[PDB]
Amino acid sequence: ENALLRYLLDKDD
Amino acid sequence: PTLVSLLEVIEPEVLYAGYDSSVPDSTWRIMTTLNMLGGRQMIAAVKWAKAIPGFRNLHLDDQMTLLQYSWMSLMAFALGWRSYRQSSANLLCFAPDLIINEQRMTLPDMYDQCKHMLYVSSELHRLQVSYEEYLCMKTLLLLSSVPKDGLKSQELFDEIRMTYIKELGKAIVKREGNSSQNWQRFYQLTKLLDSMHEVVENLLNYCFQTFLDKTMSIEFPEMLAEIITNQIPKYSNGNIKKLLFHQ
Ligand SMILES: COc1ccc([C@@H](Oc2ccc3c(cnn3-c3ccc(F)cc3)c2)[C@H](C)NC(=O)C2CC2)cn1
Repeated sequence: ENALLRYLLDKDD
Repeated sequence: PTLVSLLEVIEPEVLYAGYDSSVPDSTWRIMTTLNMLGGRQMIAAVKWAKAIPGFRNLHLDDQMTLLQYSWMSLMAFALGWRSYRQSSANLLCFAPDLIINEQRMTLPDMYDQCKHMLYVSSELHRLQVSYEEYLCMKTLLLLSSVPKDGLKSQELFDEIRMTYIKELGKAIVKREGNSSQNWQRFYQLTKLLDSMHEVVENLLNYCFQTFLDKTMSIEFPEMLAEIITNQIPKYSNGNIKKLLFHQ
């Protein structure tokens, strides 16, 4: 649903 | 290392708007540029939130939920601070290459939205808010709303929120005032935190309208488009529990 936000939270910075 | 210094070190970098000053001004141009910049501010807000001690311990769903509710509270407050540090103003320092001045405020429909942002910088100025107090307050704004049924990690959230409420208290004691004024300042600062809910509600009225009315040709980036798409139904179904310090 909220693809971009989930990606940004799940990925390593 | 103190909890406040950990919030200080993760302060996001100043982003530029990419606004070509040689071409004349217009409301549509400025509003479009600010939406595009807003998406980049929000992408940096995810990176910011993830580095806040305790935030990454909440359920992934709660992390998404908190950023989705607070997005406008975080951006209005951070802008208010940035504009207050470049005061006496009367100006909104969105980016170093795009400052909304008195002449830019005269542009059609510009003031109506800018005035809610100007209220924030005017309040931080009136109350002479410090850097430490500001940092504590901005983190508390990320934790200012929850869903109607609550969060998956509600107990842990309430524990994290209480921790940052106490952090704000430490920044108030540092101003070297007697306990009567220490109670007064906390009452004053948490009243500004409570009043952010209204600032956001006022800003979101025009923001939701520009997003939904496709005939206005006002573009939003994927990041902002995604937040608005998620938030509109939640405000419609009353799925929001706004936390208040004063009743
Ligand atoms: C004309 O007045 C406005 C007011 C708000 C907005 C957008 O919201 C922001 C808020 C803050 C923003 C940005 C970009 N940058 N900063 C920022 C800058 C510095 C800082 F420290 C923090 C944030 C975007 C909003 C999504 N769109 C609307 O409301 C549209 C209907 C107009 C655009 N124009």
